[PDB]
Amino acid sequence: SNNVKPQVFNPDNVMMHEKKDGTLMNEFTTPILQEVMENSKIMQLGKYEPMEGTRAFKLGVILPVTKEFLNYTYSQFFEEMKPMIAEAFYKKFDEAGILNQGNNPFGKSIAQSIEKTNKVIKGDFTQDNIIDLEALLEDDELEANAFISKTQNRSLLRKIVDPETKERIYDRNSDSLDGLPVVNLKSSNLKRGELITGDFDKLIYGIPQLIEYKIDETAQLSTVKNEDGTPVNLFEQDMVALRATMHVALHIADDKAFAKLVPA
Amino acid sequence: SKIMQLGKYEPMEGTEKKFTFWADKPGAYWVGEGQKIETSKATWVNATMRAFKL
Amino acid sequence: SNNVKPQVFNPDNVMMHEKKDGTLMNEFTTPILQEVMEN
Amino acid sequence: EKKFTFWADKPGAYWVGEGQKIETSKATWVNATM
Amino acid sequence: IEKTNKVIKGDFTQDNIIDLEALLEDDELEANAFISKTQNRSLLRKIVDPETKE
Amino acid sequence: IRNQDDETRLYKSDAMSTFIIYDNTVERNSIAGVRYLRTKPIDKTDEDEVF
Amino acid sequence: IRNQDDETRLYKSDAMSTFIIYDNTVERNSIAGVRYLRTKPIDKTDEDEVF
Repeated sequence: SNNVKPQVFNPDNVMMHEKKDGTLMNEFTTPILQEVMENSKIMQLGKYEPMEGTRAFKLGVILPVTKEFLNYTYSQFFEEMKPMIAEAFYKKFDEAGILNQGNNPFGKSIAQSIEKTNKVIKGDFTQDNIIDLEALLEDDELEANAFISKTQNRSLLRKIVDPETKERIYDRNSDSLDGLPVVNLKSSNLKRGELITGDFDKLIYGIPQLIEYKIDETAQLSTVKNEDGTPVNLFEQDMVALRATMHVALHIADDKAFAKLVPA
Repeated sequence: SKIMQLGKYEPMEGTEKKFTFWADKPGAYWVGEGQKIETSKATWVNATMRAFKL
Repeated sequence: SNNVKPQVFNPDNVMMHEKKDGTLMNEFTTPILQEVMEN
Repeated sequence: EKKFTFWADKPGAYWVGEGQKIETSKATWVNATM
Repeated sequence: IEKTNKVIKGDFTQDNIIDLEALLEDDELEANAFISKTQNRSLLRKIVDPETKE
Repeated sequence: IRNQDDETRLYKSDAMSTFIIYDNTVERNSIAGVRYLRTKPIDKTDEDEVF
Repeated sequence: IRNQDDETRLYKSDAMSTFIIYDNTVERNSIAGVRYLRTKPIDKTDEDEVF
C-alpha cells in the first residue's frame, strides 16, 4: 500500500525493521543474553514416562517477522529465537503443573494436590518449620526429595542455624536446604514467603511430541489483522512466520506427596 | 583505580558505545486440537555510553 | 483464548483424533476394505 | 471376543471447472464385534 | 542509589549488613563486593554473631 | 578405527561435520576431536534438530 | 625448546606476537626475546584485554 508510516498490526506482534517513528534499524548489533536461559523444573524433578500417543495437551505459538527485518536488521533471528521459545514452553508447563496458573488444562496440579490434602504449614521460615514441613511428608511414609522456592527468599534462609550443632542449616553455596536440593522458580506467582516440597518421584510427566518447528512464507495468519482489519497474508505482505508446537502430559500418582509452607 | 578493580571492562574503539539486550520473550498457548495457534512477540532494548577526557 | 477442546468444523469433513466428548482415538484398529476397487 | 473395523463410506468426487474451488469430502469406518 | 532510594539507615551490625545484602536480591541481584572507608574497619572488626559466635 | 571384524580401517570424515580442539601450548597437540551429524529421515522434513 | 620428553624441538613463533630486544653495541647481540598472546574465551567478545 501507499502508507509511508509502517504497517500497524493488531496485535502489534510482528517484528519490524522500521519503528513507528520511521527509524530504521540498519547496522543493528545482535542482542546479548543478559540472563541465563531457564529450564523446566517439573521435567527436572519429576519422573519421565515413556508414552506413545496420548492425557496430553498441545502447546504452541507462532512468531511473524517482516522480511525486511529478516534481511537487514537481523538475519539469524529464527535460529537464535528457538531456545527462547522452548524456554517459554517450559515456563508454561511448569506454571501449570506446579502453580495451577496459566489455564492449565490437565485438571491436575501440585497446588490442587496440596489444596486437597490441606498439607500446609502457616509460619515464618525457622528450623522447626522446615522440620515440620518435612514431617508432613514423612507422616505418610514419604520422604522429601527436593524444595521449590522463590529465589528472593535466600535472605530468609541464611538466617536459620541449627541451635544444637550451631551452624547454618542452609548451604548458600550448594543452594541446598537440609541437604535437599532447592530449585528456584523465576515465575511471579510464587510469593516471597512461600516454599514447596514433595517426593517428586510421585509426579509423572510425558512428552508425546518434542517441539516441531516449521518456518513458512505463504500461510495466512487469521489472528493478525492489518490496520484495515484484513488478515495478514505472508506471501503478499512480504513476510515470514515461525510455528512451534509441542504435546505434554501430566499425571500425579499420589497427591499426598506434596506439602507447602506459607506466611502466616 | 578502584573502578578498574571492581568493574567490568569493555573494549571501546570510538568515543561512544551501543548495547542492545533482550527484554520480552514470547508467550505460549494451550490450543485445542485444530484450534488457531495465537501469535506472540519478542522485544529488545538499547543503552549507550560515552567517553570523557582527563 | 487458551481454549483446549477440539475445533468443530462445518461441514464435518475434517478427520480428528479427539472426539469432542473427550474420547481420544488411540489404539486405533485400522479399517480393512471388504470390496474390490472397480475399474 | 473379536472386533472388526470396515470402511463404510467412499469419499466423493466433483467436476470442477477451471479455477473453480475444489470441494472436500470424508470417508468413514464402522465397528463390529463378535 | 539516589534515584532508587536503596539506602539502609543505622549502625554496622550483622543485622543491617545482612539486610543491606538482601536489598539486592530483592531485585534478583547478588552482592559481589563491598566499598568502605579504611577508617571504619575498626567498627567492622568488633561485630560478632551471638548465635554461631563467629 | 579398529573394526568389529578386527581390522584396522581408515575412513574419511566430512569437513562440514568434524573438528579438532588443540592443546593451548605452542606444540598444539590435538586434545579431542568431535563429529556431529544430523540424523534425518526422508519422508518428512523432520522438524526437530537432533544431532 | 628442550621438551618435557627430553628432546630438542623447534617451533615457528608467530611474527605478530614475537619480537627481540638487541644489545645497543655495534655487534647487536640479542639481549632478550618476548612473546605475548591474547588468551580468550570463545563464548563472547573479549572481556578484559588480557595478555
